[PDB]
Amino acid sequence: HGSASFLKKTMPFKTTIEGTVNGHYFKCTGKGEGNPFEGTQEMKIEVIEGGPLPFAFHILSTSC
Amino acid sequence: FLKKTMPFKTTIEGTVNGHYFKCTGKGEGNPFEGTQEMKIEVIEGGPLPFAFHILSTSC
Amino acid sequence: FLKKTMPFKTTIEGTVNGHYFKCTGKGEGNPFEGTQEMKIEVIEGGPLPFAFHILSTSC
Amino acid sequence: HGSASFLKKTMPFKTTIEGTVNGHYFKCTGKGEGNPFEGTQEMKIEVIEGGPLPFAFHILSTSC
Amino acid sequence: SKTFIKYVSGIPDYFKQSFPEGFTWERTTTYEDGGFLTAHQDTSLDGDCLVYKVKILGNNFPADGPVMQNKAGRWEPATEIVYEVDGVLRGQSLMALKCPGGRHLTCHLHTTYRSKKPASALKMPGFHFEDHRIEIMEEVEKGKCYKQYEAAVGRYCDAAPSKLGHN
Amino acid sequence: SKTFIKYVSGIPDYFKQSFPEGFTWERTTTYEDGGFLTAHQDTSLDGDCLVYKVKILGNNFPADGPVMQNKAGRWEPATEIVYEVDGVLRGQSLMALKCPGGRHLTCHLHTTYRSKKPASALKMPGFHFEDHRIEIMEEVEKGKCYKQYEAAVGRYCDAAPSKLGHN
Amino acid sequence: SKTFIKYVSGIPDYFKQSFPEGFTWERTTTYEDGGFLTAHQDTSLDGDCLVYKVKILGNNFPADGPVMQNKAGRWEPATEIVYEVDGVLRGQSLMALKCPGGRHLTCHLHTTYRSKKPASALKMPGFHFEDHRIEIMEEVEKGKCYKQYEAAVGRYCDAAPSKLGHN
Amino acid sequence: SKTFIKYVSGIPDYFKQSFPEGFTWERTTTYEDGGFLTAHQDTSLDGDCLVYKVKILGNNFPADGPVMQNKAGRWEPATEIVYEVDGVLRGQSLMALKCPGGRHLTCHLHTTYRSKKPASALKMPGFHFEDHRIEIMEEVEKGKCYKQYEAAVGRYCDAAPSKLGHN
Repeated sequence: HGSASFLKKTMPFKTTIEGTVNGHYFKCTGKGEGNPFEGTQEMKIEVIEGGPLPFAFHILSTSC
Repeated sequence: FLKKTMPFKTTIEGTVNGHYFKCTGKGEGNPFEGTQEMKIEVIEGGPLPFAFHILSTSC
Repeated sequence: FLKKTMPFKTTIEGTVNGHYFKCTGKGEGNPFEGTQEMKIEVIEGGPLPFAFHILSTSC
Repeated sequence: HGSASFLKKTMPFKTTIEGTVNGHYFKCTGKGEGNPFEGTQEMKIEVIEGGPLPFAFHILSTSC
Repeated sequence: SKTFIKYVSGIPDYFKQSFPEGFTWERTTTYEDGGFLTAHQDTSLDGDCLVYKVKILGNNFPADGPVMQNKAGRWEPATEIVYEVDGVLRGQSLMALKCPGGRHLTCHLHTTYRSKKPASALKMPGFHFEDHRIEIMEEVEKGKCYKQYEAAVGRYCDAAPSKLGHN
Repeated sequence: SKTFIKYVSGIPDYFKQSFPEGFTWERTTTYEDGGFLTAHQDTSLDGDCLVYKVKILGNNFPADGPVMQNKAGRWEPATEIVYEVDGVLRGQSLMALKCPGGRHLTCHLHTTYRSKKPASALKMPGFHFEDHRIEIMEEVEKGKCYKQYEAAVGRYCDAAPSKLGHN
Repeated sequence: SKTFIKYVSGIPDYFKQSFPEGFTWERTTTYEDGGFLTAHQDTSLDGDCLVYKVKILGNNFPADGPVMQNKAGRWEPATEIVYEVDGVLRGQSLMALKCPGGRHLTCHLHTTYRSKKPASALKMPGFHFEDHRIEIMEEVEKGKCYKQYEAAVGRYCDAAPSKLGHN
Repeated sequence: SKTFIKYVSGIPDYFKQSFPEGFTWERTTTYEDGGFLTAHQDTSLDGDCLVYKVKILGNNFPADGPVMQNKAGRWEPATEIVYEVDGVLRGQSLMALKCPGGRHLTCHLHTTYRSKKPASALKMPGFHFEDHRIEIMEEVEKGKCYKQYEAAVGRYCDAAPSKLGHN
């Protein structure tokens, strides 16, 4: 690719999540952006069904 | 609400090792004798690429 | 070599969570009826700082 | 301690190991030396009963 | 399909007690060769007919294993231990899939059963065993149609009695 | 103490067959709260008396748990699955220690039984169940002297029969 | 969200090599207190935008534990081992939730990553580590809105080098 | 042999702080193919020389697996998470044996480290990583004589830093 000047600096992403935890159904959407080669990213996740979540969001962190 | 012979029906949706599938099923049993039998049909993702046995406890 | 009533004896040496202990035991049972009873004595490291129950399957 | 000049550079060690793996009894002795603050060490382990070992030594590596 | 169990020895029936509301169950099965099979199930009663809705996620099954090779034999009968926790019922069992070469591929089921009735409306069973014998009666069409039978019994350990009055 | 089992239904007795040579067993028990209890045992016959030599390593039991607090109740009966692997016998079971507060502290036993006779001298049992009921009959001296009873039975799943002729 | 990793030391990037077709992943996370969290995910590229479709089944979380009590804290950084098996990549890691007060609740992730390209079109990475730093930067609402950051690096064990030229 | 660790970033050294009294450790390693290896170790200081006393019980290793076939290869470097619980230190790691041909056999280490000093005399380290590079540098004889090197570093996750000042 010659140099970093020819790589995409940032890439956006979108998410849909549907699940059931301990019998509780929920659905989320999310939107974010990251830097593919610097290995950094951030997103916003919104619970659209089943909120407020009756369990710690942390169990979803590696999935979102 | 329970009788000595009772029918049941099932819908199953799953992904196993990346393979999506859907099933329907129909059966009948004797709730008090503890016996039952059902027919399960794979309606999407057939023929299943894995042993049906892993779904036995979920029908 | 097996009789309808048979005695047994045990020696146990162990460490649990850093705690060393030794036991001896003597019992008797009926091998064909599948029943037995024994007395276990802690000879070193007593009184045990943990529930005896974790040793039950090892006597 | 002021400076590294006042730390012990190397420390020796000795080991005795006794065990049973899949019904096989064995006993080992060992001797080594390491550098406590550089975090490096090496040892020689000798099987004195139950040799040659009928299983991979590797299962003993974190114990020796 | 837990409504179909013969309970002996006066053991209360958590599943039959849950009607007309029904119940759910949730389970992860851990296989000894690295596979996992997770399921969530809803059981309802629609007039005269029981209705099951099942969601399944299975993963990490080895490509060379009996499951992904579709070279499994049959399940041995299984014995689940069932007991109250957190005002619902827990179950666990060890199951064994007989496979070619005299192999048994074992797995560990971890289950929670959740009545849709409140716990205060239920007579909860004490610790007990639930035996389940599952048999594939026919593979009607390869990978597409199966017939499966189950017989199940809720019981205490009758074979080896207590000397202290315990179930 | 596997010589003391009542086998029903014609199931061969791996343990009684092993005499006069005897047998060994080895086990790791995994507890659900992080403890492990590993043991190796030798069983021999010295004239008229069975002799057991046991080595135990237990670790990682939580300081606040029923085991290290010595606040355990009693074992429920347990059902082991037992089957041939590698020309010896494997066993696995789930056991449940009843504890204060309506708790069950469960664990998973992983066992290998090794006859001192060669496999070619033995009639190996097919897959079956071994029920064990263990009862502390008395704690004679706190932390120092116990009396323990066990009843055990080797059997098939009699409660739920096969439609295909299987044990 | 495995497209966003900085790979050092020349380690091939399985995820970036998978486009435009994309990849899937699948995971079961086993918590030390009995919870299971299972997921399947599809990753696609829609023009310039990555699209993730996630299915989740979680079960057996204790009512009294940090998860169901919504009293977690924050994840420690995590180090995954990633290596080829069956022509796909496996990963495993130990993660730890630092709960209010300082106690850690640990769990074990078991993952398979599956390119939508055939393995013959891919340069597979050797065994290596993937560090992941996850920070839940704001809980905007409830219960209901969260902002999460991650930094990830694929690397070898540079802190404790080989004396023999191994990675 | 935990006395030989290079701690960076100001992380307290639980092992060196424990002398002259010493420390013990205890571990069960669970292999993915069913093996268990359990150990207890005592570490003392005799004048200028460290003295280790180790007890081992291993079981359930499959007859056909890399361990009983003595067809391992070499360990990958390993990263342990180390953190305080119950006023002692816990550790866990995932290790991987790279077997001839390139397949990895994995295992999970569960450790407790116990100073012979009371926790009140010790500065406890926070959650951190301990990398261990183990190289079996020569198999001198059989079966019978081995030379093993290790390099170890205690560190934080520096490759993927926090945006908030966390270690």
